[PDB]
Amino acid sequence: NLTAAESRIRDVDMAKEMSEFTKNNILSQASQAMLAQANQQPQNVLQLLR
Amino acid sequence: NLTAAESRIRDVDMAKEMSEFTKNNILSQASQAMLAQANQQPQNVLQLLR
Amino acid sequence: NLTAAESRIRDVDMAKEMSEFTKNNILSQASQAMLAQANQQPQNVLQLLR
Amino acid sequence: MRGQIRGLEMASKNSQDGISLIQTAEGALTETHAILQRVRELVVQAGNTGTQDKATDLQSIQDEISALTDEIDGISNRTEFNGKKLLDGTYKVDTATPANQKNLVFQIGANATQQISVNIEDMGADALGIKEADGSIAALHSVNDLDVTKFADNAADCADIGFDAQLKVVDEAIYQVSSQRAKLGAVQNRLEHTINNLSASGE
Amino acid sequence: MRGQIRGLEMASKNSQDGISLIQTAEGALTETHAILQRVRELVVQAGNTGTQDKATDLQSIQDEISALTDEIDGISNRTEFNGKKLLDGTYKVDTATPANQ
Amino acid sequence: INHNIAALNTLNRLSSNNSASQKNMEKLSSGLRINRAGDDAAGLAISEK
Amino acid sequence: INHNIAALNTLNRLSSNNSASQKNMEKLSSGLRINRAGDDAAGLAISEK
Amino acid sequence: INHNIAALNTLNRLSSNNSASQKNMEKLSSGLRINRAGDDAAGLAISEK
Repeated sequence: NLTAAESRIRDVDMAKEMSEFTKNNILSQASQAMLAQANQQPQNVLQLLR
Repeated sequence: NLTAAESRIRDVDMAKEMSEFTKNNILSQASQAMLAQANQQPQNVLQLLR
Repeated sequence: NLTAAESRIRDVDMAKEMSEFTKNNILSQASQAMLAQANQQPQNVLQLLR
Repeated sequence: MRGQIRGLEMASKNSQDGISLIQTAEGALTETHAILQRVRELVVQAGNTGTQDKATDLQSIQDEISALTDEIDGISNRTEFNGKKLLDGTYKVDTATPANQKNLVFQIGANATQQISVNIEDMGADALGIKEADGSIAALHSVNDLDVTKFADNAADCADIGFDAQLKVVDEAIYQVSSQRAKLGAVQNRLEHTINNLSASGE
Repeated sequence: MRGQIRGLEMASKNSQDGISLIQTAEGALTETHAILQRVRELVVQAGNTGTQDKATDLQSIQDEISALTDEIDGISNRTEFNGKKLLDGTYKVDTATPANQ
Repeated sequence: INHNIAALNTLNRLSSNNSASQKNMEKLSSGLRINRAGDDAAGLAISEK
Repeated sequence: INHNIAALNTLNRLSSNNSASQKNMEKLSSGLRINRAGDDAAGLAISEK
Repeated sequence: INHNIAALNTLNRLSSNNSASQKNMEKLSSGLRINRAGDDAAGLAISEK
């Protein structure tokens, strides 16, 4: 029972962690994506410039 | 952890650098552009000349 | 034990090597990429030229 | 404004290197824990007198434990981040002379007094303590670790050779290396929340 | 008219810097929240007596919480927009002396 | 507006979500939530004992 | 960030868990916990006698 | 006014912004901010050790 509670503290429910990992990785790829949109804003500033 | 801090010093966050690169490149093309406007000022000086 | 230390010397931890390979390959593709940006600098020099 | 922006990014990097250093120190404290667990186990069985005797078959255990305490001395000495020893008494919390604390002032902000003070100590003598460890007890319960012959003498009622006191002081050592290691995790939380402040305010 | 035009643009920029300052303050309050959540959690389990005892295994939790409160003091002190402390009692709502708001 | 793009927040959400996928990397690849002491000091202080 | 990936921890958890499956390989394939003296010196010192 | 056009500044902003895109070229194509020692000597002096 000590091992049980000790595991409830430290040892992870790796399913939940994996869902958290896939989730956060999507947030990451979404963010890099929004750089791929964000940097594209001043080139249109160059477009009215020319 | 040494590798980590060492990377925080030298190794670049290439996203930020890329945004910096696109940015500065636009400043460059804007500047060449403003040559394309700037040199066009004395030809109108030739226009009142003729 | 001799085989063990001998392997620690010569034989590679292929996981670390693979991460090194993917890494360096990205540095390569990034560099070819920055040729695809770098050579594009004087054509704008031709643009203010015309 | 530029001054505070750039200095605020660099303040972030400062905090981040601080995280790194702390992670190193704490790792040394991890292996410290594992060793002290081994020690505690060796003490429990070595306190299993009646069967664990010959007394030199405690000498052997003693030798092992003494090697482990030598390893605690090792870790406390050789732990270095960029060459800088941490765990040793350089960074005591508070002596009777507070003019010799020598805190771990980290720079955390782009302005004055936006800093964090951190302290750390442990070595072979990291057992129980009041201002110093103690004499016959409370450090050599992490340096000498009795059971050389010195349990077959008496069992529980001597306060310097009894199992209850000895093991209790091992539990103190675990408790306060655990405490020191528990401060610095919270320090890492401080620095993460900080860096979030630094990225926001920076932006 | 020019006076009000230019001063009205500059009034816009004034409001915009005001937005920025507020965003900084509020971010400090974000990390304040996260910390207070941690605190609340530590209190719930620390209120799980019967199993969370030894009482020094609450001392440890106490130490952690005290570190977090020190961080609230930190954030309240070090939060600065262009060097100006905000969260601290400089900007109290209304004292018994409204001459010191 | 050009010399400082306003998607600097994007760098912070990238450097936080990227910073969090990796906390899940260390946390998963050992099975332990208290792999690193900077997740919960209380659980360490108890679990050690 | 690119020239040094932060999943170096992953190499250490691989080189520890991999290093531990094999301690179970030697320890199982002989039946002995003190197959190698570097598991518990005390149990050796007693068990020899 | 004709024999010296006043957009010589334009040549300097071109020869600085052009000069900076290329600092990002060297700095990106190796991943290193201290690719060239003339970015921060301190980070070199520390990072070497």
